[PDB]
Amino acid sequence: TYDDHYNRHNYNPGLPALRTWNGQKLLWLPEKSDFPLVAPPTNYGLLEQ
Amino acid sequence: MRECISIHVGQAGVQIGNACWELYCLEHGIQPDGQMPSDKTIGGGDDSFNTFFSETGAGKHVPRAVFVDLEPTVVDEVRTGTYRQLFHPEQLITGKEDAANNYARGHYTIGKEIVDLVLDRIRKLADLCTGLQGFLIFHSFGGGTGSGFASLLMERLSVDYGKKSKLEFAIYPAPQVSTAVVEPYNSILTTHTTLEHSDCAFMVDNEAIYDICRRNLDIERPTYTNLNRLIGQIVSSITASLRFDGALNVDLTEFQTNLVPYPRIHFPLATYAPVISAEKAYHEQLSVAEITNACFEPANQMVKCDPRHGKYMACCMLYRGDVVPKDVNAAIATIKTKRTIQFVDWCPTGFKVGINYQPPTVVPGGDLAKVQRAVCMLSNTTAIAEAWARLDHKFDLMYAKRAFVHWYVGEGMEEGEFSEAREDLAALEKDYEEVGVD
Amino acid sequence: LLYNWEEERATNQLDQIPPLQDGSESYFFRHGHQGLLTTQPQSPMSSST
Amino acid sequence: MREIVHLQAGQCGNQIGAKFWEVISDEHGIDPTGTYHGDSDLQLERINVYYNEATGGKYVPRAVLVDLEPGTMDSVRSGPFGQIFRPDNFVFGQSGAGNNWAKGHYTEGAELVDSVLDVVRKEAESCDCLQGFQLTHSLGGGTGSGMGTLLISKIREEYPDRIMNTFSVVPSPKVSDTVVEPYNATLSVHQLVENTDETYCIDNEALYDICFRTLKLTTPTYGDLNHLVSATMSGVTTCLRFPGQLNADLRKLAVNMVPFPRLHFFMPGFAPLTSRGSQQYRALTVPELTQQMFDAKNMMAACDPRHGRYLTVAAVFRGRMSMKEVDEQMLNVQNKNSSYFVEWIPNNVKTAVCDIPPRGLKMSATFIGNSTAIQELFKRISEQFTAMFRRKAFLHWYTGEGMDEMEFTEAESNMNDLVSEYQQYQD
Ligand SMILES: Nc1nc2c(ncn2[C@@H]2O[C@H](COP(=O)(O)OP(=O)(O)OP(=O)(O)O)[C@@H](O)[C@H]2O)c(=O)[nH]1
Ligand SMILES: Nc1nc2c(ncn2[C@@H]2O[C@H](COP(=O)(O)OP(=O)(O)OP(=O)(O)O)[C@@H](O)[C@H]2O)c(=O)[nH]1
Repeated sequence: TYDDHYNRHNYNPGLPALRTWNGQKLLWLPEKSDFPLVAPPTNYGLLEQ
Repeated sequence: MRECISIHVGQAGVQIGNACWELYCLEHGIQPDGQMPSDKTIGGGDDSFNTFFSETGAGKHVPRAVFVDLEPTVVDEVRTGTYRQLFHPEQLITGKEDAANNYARGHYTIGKEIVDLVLDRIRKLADLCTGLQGFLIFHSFGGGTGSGFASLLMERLSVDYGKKSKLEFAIYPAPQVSTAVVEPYNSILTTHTTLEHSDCAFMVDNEAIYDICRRNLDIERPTYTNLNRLIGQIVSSITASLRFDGALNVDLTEFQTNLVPYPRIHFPLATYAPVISAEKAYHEQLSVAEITNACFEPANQMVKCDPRHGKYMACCMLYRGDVVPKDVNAAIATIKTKRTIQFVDWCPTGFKVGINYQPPTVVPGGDLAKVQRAVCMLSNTTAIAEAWARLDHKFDLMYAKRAFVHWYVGEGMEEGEFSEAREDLAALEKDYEEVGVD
Repeated sequence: LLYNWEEERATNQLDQIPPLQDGSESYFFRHGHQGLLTTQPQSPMSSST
Repeated sequence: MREIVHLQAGQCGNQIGAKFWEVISDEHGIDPTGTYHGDSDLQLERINVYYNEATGGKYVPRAVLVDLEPGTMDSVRSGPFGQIFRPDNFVFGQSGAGNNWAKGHYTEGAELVDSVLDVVRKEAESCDCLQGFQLTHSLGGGTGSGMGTLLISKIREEYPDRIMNTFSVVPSPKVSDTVVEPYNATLSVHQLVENTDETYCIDNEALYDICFRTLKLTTPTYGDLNHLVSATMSGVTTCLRFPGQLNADLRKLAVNMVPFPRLHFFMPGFAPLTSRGSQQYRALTVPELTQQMFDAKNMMAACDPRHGRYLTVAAVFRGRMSMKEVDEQMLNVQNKNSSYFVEWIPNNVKTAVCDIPPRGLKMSATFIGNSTAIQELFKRISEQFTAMFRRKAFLHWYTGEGMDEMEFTEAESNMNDLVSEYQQYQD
């Protein structure tokens, strides 16, 4: 989680204004319940050395 | 000059300090490497960072904070983070053993052999410092390692240094939410130890912070990053006077003298007015009037205190951004004319105003608004005693059945100190209505 | 025309130093403006005693 | 020749003196770099009243800036005229005030009074012969009240034969911002009445009402307020620097203004205040100046003397006027409201006419007043002092500093004696 929010600067392929009047809750919603999962998670330099 | 030292005790108290420095590095444009672009700001260490960072001839901004923790998990994790090159390694004070949520264990078992080490850090930070108005302690009442270890060190820094201020910031225990039933044990233990030494204790509660998110920010599923952003914004707002100037410049010493009315009770309440979503900022307008209504609106307080159940003593409003005295002095005058806000008759005036020209800025990847005018509301009211009133009837039962005492008496402690806090507490409520009674 | 119309429209032409960045009028006019004098720049040289 | 040295005290006076001195530079026509653009002989002649000479035609201001907080001093130095102020004239300290009256009166001043006295006496030896001194500060200001009271006391025994002019701004009566402000004011005013001989009382709220009235510009800057007070203080000083058959000495003014020694507090009054279209809609004529000069709305100082009566009135006119119009105008107002003066003194007007118009307008004037309008002021602070002294709020600090309710008893007792005094002479 720290890597995502702080280091990875969160999810790139996401659309920025993915939050607006929705369906059931006819308001700003479809922003984030999915959360990033992609990209090398465990690839700092100390492992290879 | 005008500098201070920030303290971060407890592994829950370090990510909040992490975010603040992350927030702090933005407004000064600090690159994660530790150096500016080719623009000339490096030297002997004298610019807007000199109050926050230590960018010496070496060229690397050194934050004037020390992160202390008892468990190496998170601290090593952030030691592998993004700005770890900025962070001085051994002021990220790591630990090899935990206090097991025990105040005394962190206060007695392990705090002794570690305080001397951090004592070397503070003095070697003291020698390089010049004016060092005071301290910035980040901690928690229900601290597994925040409670006990901070208590010893604040005793030690109080006795050796009693000529400077100490600013306290801890998450207040959730009145109805408890992740630990030992939290009432250490929390009142911390309070009774700190009442005669702490200068300015500032608290906050996460539930209403959570309640804010889906009220006006309309976030039903925020995260700590948002939570840490809000509190980091709060400390950023109060520290802008050190960073920049304004129509008038205020300081913690003015805050201390004017906020705390009488000894013991030094527990005011903060608030941030333009807590609003980005979209709401777009198609609306912000001005001093409505935010002054919002700042004094009871549901905007992060502490579950109802002002009409108490009475007001002090109100410190720190206007950061583009404001004029005209509407500000008129708006507060209207507030003085309002009937519902029941200030005590003791204080005709209870308003400490601070004006700062610098507009509050947004953070990349953030969730706040594009604030032109902001204000921080440091206020103290008598509606807070119910919180301690809540704690004691929680505490009086459990102590009467003396649960978990075998853990504390097992590690060498006893009940006499536990007895002290209850009449120490009972002293706190009894004074509260005494000052509450006109 | 809103409240306080006439002068606000008229002052911008006499006040020929408008800032370009948004909201910087207070930053620009932090020192102040020219209110306590005539629009003309110079009335010295009057050897009138 | 007879000169004046200025003292820039308190953090408000830091803005005041900054605005006060730049107007004078603009009035006399010196560039910000300091090379005087020789334009008027009379100001060329009479700049030595306030400015000394450095090499290169640079009029050095004979003013002293004092503070504790570097940042404010850096700002004014980075101002348009910081270069004309001397680094020598920048004396300060390494500590924070806490907006504390006692710390600046016993703790921090102790190691700074030595330095400031040396600087001023060095400046005193630099100049030849002084009328006296004037001070820009505030009575409700934390450090300003602490410093000046110490300084005015020390300079009293230093030179008890000069003019101890005091220019202090009264904080807002409705809200004082600082809660301990009444303590600071009551402490300060106790020493003030003992040490001072003249006092200007200035209130921010009235200036806000003034902006609502004639400025009509909604949002001003506090420096623009500093512009207003500087213009008034410029006018009262135009008498000394400019020729014309008017007697300018403050002693000449003070004896005509002070019937009894304990009368130190005085209220200002200024001349044409003009709105957006009325510049070209104004026939600037002595009747309408006199009418606007004696307007309760035109007043700016404390609160309406309508509540009381008028002891001494003194107005200075700056422009191309004649003795006859000022004479009849006083006769006009004398007939307009005769009973509103006190029977104790008739014909209590003191007129001086400066023949040199200001740079920007011709017909102008300044008024200094001593009327029964101050009773409400210290009566107001009386209830505040008693209410907070009723249960000793915010008191552990000063006892921690080493002060006691000892000092507060006679401080208000001295203040109370003033209440009956202003009552007794009039009522
Ligand atoms: N200050 C702070 N508190 C948090 C955070 N997240 C959760 N909390 C709450 O704060 C409490 C932290 O107290 P402790 O668990 O005693 O922290 P500690 O003393 O450093 O020692 P540990 O028990 O190892 O965490 C938790 O019980 C949470 O309820 C956070 O990010 N910062
Ligand atoms: N410089 C300045 N002062 C102001 C302004 N508005 C109000 N003031 C008041 O003017 C007072 C006088 O300043 P000082 O005498 O220098 O005060 P101090 O001793 O430095 O301590 P403080 O009163 O806390 O500032 C202050 O107390 C302010 O409350 C303003 O816009 N600029």
